[PDB]
Amino acid sequence: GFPLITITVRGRNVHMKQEHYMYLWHVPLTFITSKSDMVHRFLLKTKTDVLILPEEVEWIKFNVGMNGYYIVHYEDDGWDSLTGLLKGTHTAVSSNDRASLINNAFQLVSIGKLSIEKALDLSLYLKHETEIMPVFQGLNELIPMYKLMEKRDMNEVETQFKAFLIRLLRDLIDKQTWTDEGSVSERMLRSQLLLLACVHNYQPCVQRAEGYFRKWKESNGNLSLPVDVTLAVFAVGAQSTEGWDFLYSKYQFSLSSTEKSQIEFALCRTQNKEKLQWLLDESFKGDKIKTQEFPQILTLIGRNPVGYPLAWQFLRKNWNKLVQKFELGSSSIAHMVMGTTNQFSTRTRLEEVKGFFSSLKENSQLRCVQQTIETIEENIGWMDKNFDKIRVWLQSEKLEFKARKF
Amino acid sequence: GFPLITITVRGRNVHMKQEHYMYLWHVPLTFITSKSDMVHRFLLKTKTDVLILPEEVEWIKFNVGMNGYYIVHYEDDGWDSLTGLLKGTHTAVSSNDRASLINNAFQLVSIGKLSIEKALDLSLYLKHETEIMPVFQGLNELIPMYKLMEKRDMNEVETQFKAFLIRLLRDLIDKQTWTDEGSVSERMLRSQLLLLACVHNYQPCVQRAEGYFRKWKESNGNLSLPVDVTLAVFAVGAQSTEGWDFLYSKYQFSLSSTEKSQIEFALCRTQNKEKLQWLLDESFKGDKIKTQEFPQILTLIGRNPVGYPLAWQFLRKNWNKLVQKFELGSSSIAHMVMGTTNQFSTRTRLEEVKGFFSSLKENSQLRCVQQTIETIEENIGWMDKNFDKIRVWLQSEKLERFKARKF
Repeated sequence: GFPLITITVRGRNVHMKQEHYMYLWHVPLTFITSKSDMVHRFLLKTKTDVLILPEEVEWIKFNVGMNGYYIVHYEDDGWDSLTGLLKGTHTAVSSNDRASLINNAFQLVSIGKLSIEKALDLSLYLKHETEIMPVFQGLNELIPMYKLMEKRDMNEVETQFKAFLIRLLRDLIDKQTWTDEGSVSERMLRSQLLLLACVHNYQPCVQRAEGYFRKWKESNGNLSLPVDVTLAVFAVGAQSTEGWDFLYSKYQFSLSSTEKSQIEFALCRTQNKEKLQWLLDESFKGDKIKTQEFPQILTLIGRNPVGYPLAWQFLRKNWNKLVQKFELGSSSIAHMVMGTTNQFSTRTRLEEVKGFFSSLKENSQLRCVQQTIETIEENIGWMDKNFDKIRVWLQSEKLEFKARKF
Repeated sequence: GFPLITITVRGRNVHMKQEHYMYLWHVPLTFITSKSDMVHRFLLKTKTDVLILPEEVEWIKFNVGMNGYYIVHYEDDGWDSLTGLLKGTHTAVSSNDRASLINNAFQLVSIGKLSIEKALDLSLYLKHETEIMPVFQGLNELIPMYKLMEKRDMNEVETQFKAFLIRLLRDLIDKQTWTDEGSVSERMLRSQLLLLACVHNYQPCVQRAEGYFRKWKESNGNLSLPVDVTLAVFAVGAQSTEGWDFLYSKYQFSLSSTEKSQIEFALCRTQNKEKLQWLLDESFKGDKIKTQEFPQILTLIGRNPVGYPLAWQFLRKNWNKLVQKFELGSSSIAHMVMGTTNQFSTRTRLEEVKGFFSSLKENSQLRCVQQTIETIEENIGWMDKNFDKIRVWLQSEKLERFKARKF
């Protein structure tokens, strides 16, 4: 697997520990302190060892020093100290290292060495975060949580979770201009942030998008929408039947793959079950929309809150004809078999998914079929243990309790 | 010169046009489509002409019916269609056609009918590519890009470019066994892929190579390292001073030119400046190292990311003695005059090279000096146009690794 490092600070007595998770090597650990201006280095050669600082330290940040993925676990008392850093003056640690703390924190919740209550509490720091790197990495760990809830009988916890996610980014969403100015980095943030607010019924985005869509639609698609915003404008348009049929009527007349790809995303986010079924039938048949573009559709329908059973329902009835157009071993088959399944988190989808692929005889032993049964089993345990926690965490968070006064 | 053909498909209205770039003939264009089960053979006899297809088509692949080099330009809207082919089910078009699409795409970037942003996006399909010919032809167009960056003050984009280059082939790198099994095709892919991965600090190649080198080093060169692997093992070994001095000490005790040639590459990629300078002095004088091997050394020494100024500075100071040992007109001098220069891409290296050869009077008028001044002038324009673009392309690709995209 990958190397995992535990850190346990006790005053000025910095204990260390290495464990190559998922066994021993000479792990070069670096750290930075509230006191330190420079990077301190330590070559950890044993399972456990100890390092000592001159004075006690307000916060200790360990990153290893290799390439690729590694998780630095700071234990309970150390995570709390790091949280206070990112809440008061997060500019101390670097932009990319802030993302690293989030990746470590939330993936430790899955491993089991950290309760979700502490990771969710760390996420609350985003409210002041500006740089693109933590925002996406924060959005990187949070979206798969409610994506699993969509596939379950969970609407109140889902709607309260989705409002919470918008609550952190609300300050940043309202500052994003609806243009294509600034550097390439933030423009990626803009495009993806406007898409986020508008998808989650954030009124200042939707109403703003509908107005832009009207001016573009009523002009028969002749007004130059800025590129970054276009994703959100098209997404809200395809919700109505009138906007959807028109949105496709311009998909044909397009010779711009970027414009073509954004519409395709839009045409799949509709909660209409009749319109999506047609996208599957027509992209599969390969006349009005290319069969090449079918994976980029079966996937995004399988991620629709309402269209996820149709993608699963389409794959089972249309397995044999699909392998001739794509071939088992190809990446398209693999990408397709995962997108319709790897977000299920029930004790019944396990037999449904395992049962279907076992019956396929020699057509049952793909690396993508094994890789998805694992991620489903991971999701079952993750949800069965951490669901009730997110329910009560989101409760006790609305409370600002009206104290800090008395 | 070579013939270039542009194609513009609009529904079933496939427009084509011939232009012998760098003028008119009966160009036999053949093509295959998503619908087509049969090779179509349209004989293009005029500058521009049009043919009509029965049903609409998802993608059209054009080849010309001559041999040698030709570039098929598929226009902007048409290249996008072919990229989607090689990403979803690249097995549709042939192995050699996949290499052909890559060679044309990147060489169209130099001609100017294709932006670098789109060609680099086509390269992203390599991650699923297995066959050697596209892998090499992809490696053939990408490597000269950073070898121009090595000779310039470009380090963050260079390391970020090289990681991307390994990122594409990484999946294929991990499947290559460290043996001499499979066919010569698989062996050729193995040898150069391990050689490539190990060069770019790809740790899974380093750890396996360093361990192999020590066991070969500690056994005083008595255990038979697999031949394909040997290139990478020697390359990483010669980086340390301790590994270099020994690696040269076994160069002598060899009566095997294949083993002899592998060491030659290894001893030159070391970032040590003193050790390289000595290789130049001794190969030239001809006692420790043959004078025959000086060209095959001065060139690749000039190809070192850090040793390139020594080769160029050595060639200038040692011109006169070089003409007597090799003679102007011979191909060896030509190979030497190009290898130390043809990757410079500055407005000052151009005048530096032009200035040196002009001063030689009657000794200054070769085909290799003109052919290298041309490739230098080509490099200046290519970088001046496409450098800043690749900088932000590597930016906006790391962000294509966000995992939101589902919302």
